[PDB]
Amino acid sequence: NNHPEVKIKTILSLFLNINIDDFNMDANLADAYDMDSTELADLAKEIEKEFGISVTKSQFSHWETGRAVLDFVSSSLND
Repeated sequence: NNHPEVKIKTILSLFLNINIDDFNMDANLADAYDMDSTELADLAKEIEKEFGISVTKSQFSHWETGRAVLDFVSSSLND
């Protein structure tokens, strides 16, 4: 539940096959890391598994950057 930035940075780095200290949390995922629709859906399934939360397609469509994923997950865990 705590240090959620480091966990999300780690998850996104592993998912996108990027070195952890090369990952930019404020970069557009589609532009910086060539994220497509299929991958974003797959990322959501990993987030669901790793944190034990639910994610609709409407919710994860707004995951434009790593920071959007972080802030969604943080508020989802507070609920």
